[PDB]
Amino acid sequence: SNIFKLQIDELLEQVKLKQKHVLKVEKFLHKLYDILQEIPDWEEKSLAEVDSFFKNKIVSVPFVDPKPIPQNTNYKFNYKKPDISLIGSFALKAGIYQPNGSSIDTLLTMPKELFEKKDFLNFRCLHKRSVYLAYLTHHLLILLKKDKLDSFLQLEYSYFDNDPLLPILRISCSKDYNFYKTRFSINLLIGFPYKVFEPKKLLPNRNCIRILPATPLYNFSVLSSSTHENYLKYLYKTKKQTESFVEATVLGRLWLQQRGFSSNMSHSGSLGGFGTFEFTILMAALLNGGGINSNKILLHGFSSYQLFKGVIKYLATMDLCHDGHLQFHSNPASKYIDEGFQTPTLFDKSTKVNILTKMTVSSYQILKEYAGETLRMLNNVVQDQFSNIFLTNISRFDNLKYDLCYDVQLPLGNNLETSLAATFGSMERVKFITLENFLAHKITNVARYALGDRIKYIQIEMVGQKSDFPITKRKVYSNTGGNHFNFDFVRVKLIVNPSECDKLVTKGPAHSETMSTEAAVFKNFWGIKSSLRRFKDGSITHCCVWSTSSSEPIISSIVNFALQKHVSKKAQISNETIKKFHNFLPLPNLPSSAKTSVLNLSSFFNLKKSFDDLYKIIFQMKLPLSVKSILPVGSAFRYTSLCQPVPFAYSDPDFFQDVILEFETSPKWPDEITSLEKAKTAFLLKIQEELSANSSTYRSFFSRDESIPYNLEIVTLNILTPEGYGFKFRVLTERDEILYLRAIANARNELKPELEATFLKFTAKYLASVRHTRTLENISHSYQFYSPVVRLFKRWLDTHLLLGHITDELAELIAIKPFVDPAPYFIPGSLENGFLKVLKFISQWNWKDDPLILDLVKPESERLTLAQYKGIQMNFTNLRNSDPNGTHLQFFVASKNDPSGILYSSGIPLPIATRLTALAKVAVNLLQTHGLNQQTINLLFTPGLKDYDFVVDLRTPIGLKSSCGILSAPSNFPENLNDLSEKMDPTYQLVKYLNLKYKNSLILSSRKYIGVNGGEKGDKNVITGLIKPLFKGAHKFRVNLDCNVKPVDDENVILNKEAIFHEIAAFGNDMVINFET
Amino acid sequence: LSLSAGFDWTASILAPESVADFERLLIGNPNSSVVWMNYMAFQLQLSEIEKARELAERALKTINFREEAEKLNIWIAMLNLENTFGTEETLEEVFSRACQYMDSYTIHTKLLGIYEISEKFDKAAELFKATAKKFGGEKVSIWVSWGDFLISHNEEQEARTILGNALKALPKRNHIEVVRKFAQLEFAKGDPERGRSLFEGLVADAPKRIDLWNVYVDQEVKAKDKKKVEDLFERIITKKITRKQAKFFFNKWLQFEESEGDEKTIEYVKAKATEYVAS
Amino acid sequence: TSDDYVLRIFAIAFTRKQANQVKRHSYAQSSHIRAIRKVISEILTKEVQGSTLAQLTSKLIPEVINKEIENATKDIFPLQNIHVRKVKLLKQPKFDVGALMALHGEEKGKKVT
Amino acid sequence: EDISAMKNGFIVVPFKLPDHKALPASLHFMFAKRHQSSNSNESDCLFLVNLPLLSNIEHMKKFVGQLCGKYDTVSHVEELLYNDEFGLHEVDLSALTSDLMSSTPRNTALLKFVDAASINNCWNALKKYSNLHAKHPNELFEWTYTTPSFTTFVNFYKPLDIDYLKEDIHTHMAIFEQREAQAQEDVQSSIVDEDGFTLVVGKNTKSLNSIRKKILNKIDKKAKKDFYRFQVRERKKQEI
Ligand SMILES: Nc1ncnc2c1ncn2[C@@H]1O[C@H](COP(=O)(O)OP(=O)(O)OP(=O)(O)O)[C@@H](O)[C@H]1O
Ligand SMILES: [Mg+2]
Repeated sequence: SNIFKLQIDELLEQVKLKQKHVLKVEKFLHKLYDILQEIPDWEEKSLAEVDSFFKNKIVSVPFVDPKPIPQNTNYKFNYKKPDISLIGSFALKAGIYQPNGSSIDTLLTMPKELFEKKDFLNFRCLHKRSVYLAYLTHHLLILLKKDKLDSFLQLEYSYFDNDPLLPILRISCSKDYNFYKTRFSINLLIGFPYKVFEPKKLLPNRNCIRILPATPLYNFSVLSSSTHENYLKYLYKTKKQTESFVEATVLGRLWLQQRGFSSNMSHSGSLGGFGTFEFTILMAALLNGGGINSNKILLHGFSSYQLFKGVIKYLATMDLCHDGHLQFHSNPASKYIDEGFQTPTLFDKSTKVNILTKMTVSSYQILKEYAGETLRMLNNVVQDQFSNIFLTNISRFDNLKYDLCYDVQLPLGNNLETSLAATFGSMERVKFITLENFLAHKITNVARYALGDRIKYIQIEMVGQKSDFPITKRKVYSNTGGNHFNFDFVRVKLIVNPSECDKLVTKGPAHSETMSTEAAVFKNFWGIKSSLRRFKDGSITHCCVWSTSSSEPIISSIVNFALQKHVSKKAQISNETIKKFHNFLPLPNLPSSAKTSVLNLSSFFNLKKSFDDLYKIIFQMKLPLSVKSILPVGSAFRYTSLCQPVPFAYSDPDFFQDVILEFETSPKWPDEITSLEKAKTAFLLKIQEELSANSSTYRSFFSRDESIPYNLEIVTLNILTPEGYGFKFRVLTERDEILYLRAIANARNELKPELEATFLKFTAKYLASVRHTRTLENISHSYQFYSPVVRLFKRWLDTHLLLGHITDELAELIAIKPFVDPAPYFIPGSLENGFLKVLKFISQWNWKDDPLILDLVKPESERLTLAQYKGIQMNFTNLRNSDPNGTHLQFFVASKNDPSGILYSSGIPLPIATRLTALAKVAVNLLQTHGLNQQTINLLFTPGLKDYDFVVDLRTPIGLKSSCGILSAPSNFPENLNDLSEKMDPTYQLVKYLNLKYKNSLILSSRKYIGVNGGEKGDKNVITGLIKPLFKGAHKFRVNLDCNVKPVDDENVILNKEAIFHEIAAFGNDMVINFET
Repeated sequence: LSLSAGFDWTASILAPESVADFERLLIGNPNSSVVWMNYMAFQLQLSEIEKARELAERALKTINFREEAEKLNIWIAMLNLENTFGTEETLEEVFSRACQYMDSYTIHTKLLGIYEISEKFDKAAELFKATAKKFGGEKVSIWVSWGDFLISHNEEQEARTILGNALKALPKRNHIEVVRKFAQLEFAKGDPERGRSLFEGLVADAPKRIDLWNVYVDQEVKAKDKKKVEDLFERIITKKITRKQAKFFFNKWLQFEESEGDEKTIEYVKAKATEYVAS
Repeated sequence: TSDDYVLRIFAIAFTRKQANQVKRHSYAQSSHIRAIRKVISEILTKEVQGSTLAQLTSKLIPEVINKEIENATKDIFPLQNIHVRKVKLLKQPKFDVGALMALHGEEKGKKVT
Repeated sequence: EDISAMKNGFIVVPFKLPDHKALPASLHFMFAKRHQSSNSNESDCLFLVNLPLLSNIEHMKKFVGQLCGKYDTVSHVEELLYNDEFGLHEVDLSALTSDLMSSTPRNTALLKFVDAASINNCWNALKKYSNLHAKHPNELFEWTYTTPSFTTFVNFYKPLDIDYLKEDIHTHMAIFEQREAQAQEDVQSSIVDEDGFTLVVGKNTKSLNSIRKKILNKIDKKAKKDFYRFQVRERKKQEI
């Protein structure tokens, strides 16, 4: 906890506003107040007279829709000197430095004589306020010219917190009084006196627009405008009692901003309605109670951290919207009431103002989710989470913040079509003041009802909405809107539920003799798509049935049908980014493949079934030693194979799945390493012999293994199942491990590091591989999208020629990080969302100074403890002491299975490690500069190939795409198993042996999966090379150059590139076609 | 267009005068002890003796295990570092550790030079004794070098004792070589008369070893005692010598005399050779 | 287990007499019994921890655990009738439908008219 | 092209590269020097640096045969030692783990000849051959790159012959068992030194080499603080 407190103080001072600028602005608006009193008074006017007064002036009155017509505007208009005062964060001295800039809220209370008791009705107070503002802007403007301030002041109208009913005047300074360097803007809020209108008439249930429906949004604007200084005194009072108020405020402000929360209206569509003001009022209210027993939740002695944690815990746990609400008195213990008003409510009995009216239900749920996720981070003890809670901005990309985003182009966009506009009407104009508020609620309700349990949270954004307009205009002008609708288009952003997003059937109400109300709404909503169906259990229910596709999710269809039916038949809904990511996953050549969802693992289960059949056969065999266990370890057994298993598709590099065969303990094993392996092979020979006899439908053959260095006697048994799958069997013996340790001990002290590398590759394959597949298979069921993303990430690594050096396990462990450590984001719920979160992590990973250590567990045991965590931290620091620059080891990936951290990330050349980091950084920048769209995604998956020194083109004799099991094909294995080679791609083996030979001078890379990345026929591959910087120049001749060189002088030699090309060319024989250097 | 990024060999995406300069050099040239030693020398010049030690440890691991010559440079560098800036115990540890990794005999040789250059004769004398006990029975260089050390310090009687110890420990086949080189040491650095006595006994035991006569006269010619050279030459030609070897000494005798420059002596040896030519 | 299933294993074993034994009984000293018990507990803990519940079940069926116990206790004292007597499931993780579906290896209705 | 020999003594031995349709008079340059060593197996050898790819003995037999015909010389190459192109055989993993069955630079090898008459004869053909590049580059020899050994290496995905594999396992296990049996008799056969010292060998021990390794691998608690009169006096001293 002590570490946290020092971290806060570093953050507080870093964002602290420089005191010089506070004086610089305070020198200005102290002079600005003088100008306001210079403004003369005015006489009563009718709308005809004020219209004439402003007819020729550049200023125009910002009348709020509906603008007053001559018939209904019978009341008169007047101006009088206000009561200038300062409110907001600046009054409370709780602001911070913001590079984008801050605002100083200056309040001008209209004198009470200007208002009648019944002016809270029919926009009467609003239209008087507007002419008051316009008249002030007129005389204020000329006085600026008189004082020669107009040179560097820019004046514009704006809506206070995006509230269409409350236009204001903003004074901004362009490049002595010039406060441009302060990065401030002064807001001129025209408020009403306190308690002018009876607050009981302004309650949310009451009405104030005559057409009867309630008008909560209208009531809030008028009532809250009369309550500004009142809440300044309330916060000013609490600021004294508790000494950590301001520190707790900025922590809340910094919390909110990174989440993209504002104090603006959410009803127009934006995410907001809860800002620093609302957070401060909630904190202050809890300091005077807050429990169901009205007991205090916060104490005036709490520190900055404890005040912040108390408010967050309140938001996370106590429900303020559906079942429960909190009431307090600003002028009386605050009490939590169980009855809820189905909308966020923080009621104020003293002022009758609901502080959370600007807060929608949809964004309140996201806030309750964000608060609950940091409370978990805030209760965390093993890891430090200060950066995630405060120093990480998650609102930069919506795609990283939301699983699926749909753009809805509404028709006829210089006004919306008649049918769409007609739906607005007068009844809703009373409830939803503006058309955008009405569609934001309409899009939300139809999209929420249609999707239902398929999503968790929904946001509707009005893209391209403006809130500031010139002083010469009355309302905001949008290019597409033309003063009719202030937006370009709608974006529907969703947080999906992976467990049940891709259901084939949308269940509805159960059948009954008399159609219930629920069943009536279900059928009216869905129309022809609805149906009555019966299921195996015998229930009868109303439901509608959709069709899965491999290219898009079900939710894309549901939203499109529901929006066109209920919003407008001419609407265009399109999400093409998700469709590309789906098409980048290879499409298997299985029955009904194109109709299969990307969350379907049936192909993986079918292979597991054929293994179980082979599993039974081996156990019933009679051998000299009983079979202890048969453990499958291949990629397909953890659902990570890039290409889904297909029967008889033996061109796939992942066709033969590795299986560890283990016998009972014996003391008769040979005590030499080579004899032990030949003892193992004798067991495989008997298995093949008896399997060939009893089970003739199975075919088998023997292959050599050279993965483990210097152990040249390993032989594996390859079994070809009649179902059409391949399995590779290797024997594991208890004597294996201790003979390798014996070799290390007996080695010369110079050779010991070389032998330890052999032991490392032995344990990565035989010992750790079993633990890895076990854990990764189990958790993947809890992370439904982990398998499609890790496959697509491996597809991405292969396009850029990085899989040849990155082991598959390292790719899987990097790809799981967004799932097991999702903070500050949510767990990925889309193939697009998950993939880009992986690229974002690699982009920002400083692997030289930070380790990656994973808690491979299902979501809230095998959690890492503080003792184990520090132990792994110590392993990183010790490793970096000897290798500070990261030349030997770049990626430190550790977990319970691998506490050492070097098991899967050893042996990667540095240029490949930085190439992975370089490409991820370039990919993220490309997304920032150009949004995610059709063109950028193609760039993500097309390789450079110009950065390498030379590139070699290869073509296989036959296209391997069909035999690899990819749908743009064999149906049995060859009669001669030597014929299997004729349909393989050897270029991966060529690069491997070349890298061993030219390790000192060259780095060669290629594509492992030729059928996926080899074009239409899957026959084109490329070998890209890299000359190390040393041998690129000339060197003096010496015996230990260990490079293929040509003479230039008697004691000078240079790399013989042409000779190398002939050697690379003569490997592939016919395969090599072309060279580019 | 494509997703392209320039290849980085220094992790920059993430003469030498500074730590960064040396580390940057070591990125591409990890197997160069010269870069490593210079970096260690830089830290020592900065008085960071503790920082220099860790850098030596990193060099021992970073440098490829097959680069035995470069590894030797670091071990020698550590020995010099501990000797100059360390204590007795730490120098013993590195010296003990170095023998484990490299050829123990070679490390013994280098520290002896390190003591000699540092003018620590007392510790050198102790180390000649210890290395001779372990390696004296197989290595003749120790006895020659240890005899060189004693002769250089005007210790003749001890040097005679060490040669006796050398003969006792060394195999019989190396008895001629050790005595011959010690005699050469006496001519160059010690008492030439002692060197003559050693050769005289050597040729007495092995008269047929004509190469030894060639070495002995070479020392006499180098000493420029012409009378002893002339007397020796007449002795050699009265031995079991082949015709081919006879011309070699008669030529060398003539070549030596023309170096002296007395034409009559060249005339005499020509007559001396001429009568032997008749025989 | 690795799946967070807390379970209790019970193992039972009996001493046996050798082929040429002439004593009527085959009693073991309490030191042997403690030694055998320590070996059995070490094996039972190892097998369960490094395995899932489904994998542990696959070990119970072929009685491979018992053969492992027999080999480990061979040098201490000859034994017979080595069995994993009982398995209790004390605690369970949160139920996961996805894991259950995979362990067993969705269906649209049919229109009612 | 005028360079015929490097001053350190390595003779340049150019070779003409083959024609490949992907590569439309490029040369490969091999450096050679006499190898001297008292060791018998390394005697009569020629040190070679920068060998072409996958250069087996059959490759050198072709090259030397061409030199023999061109210069009318008799030279026979016995074997090519220490040819480790990919570094697979850098360490003998069998020798580190046991002494039974195994009593035991890069881009270089040793070419051994049948006799000194052959190796010296070859050097002169090489010395003449090196001069050709400066004068007549056209008549430089061409290295084939294709041999039966090369073809087998290229065919990576070839199943092993079970019949050959069975014999390989059978013979190796047979030899190994004889060596274990002989080793076990040696340890447990009443080893007595010349001085009548009998070695202690435990039961189940299988090799003397394993006894030696176990050797290489491998009063205060009984003392009383208060038993002697001087100890209590010392305790008396510190008490005050
Ligand atoms: N939800 C709300 N309910 C009632 N009044 C509000 C609400 N939000 C803002 N106000 C009024 O608006 C005034 C200024 O609002 P604003 O959000 O700009 O203040 P702030 O939180 O101090 O500023 P900032 O976020 O720029 O630091 C507040 O003093 C209060 O009078
Ligand atoms: Mg403000």
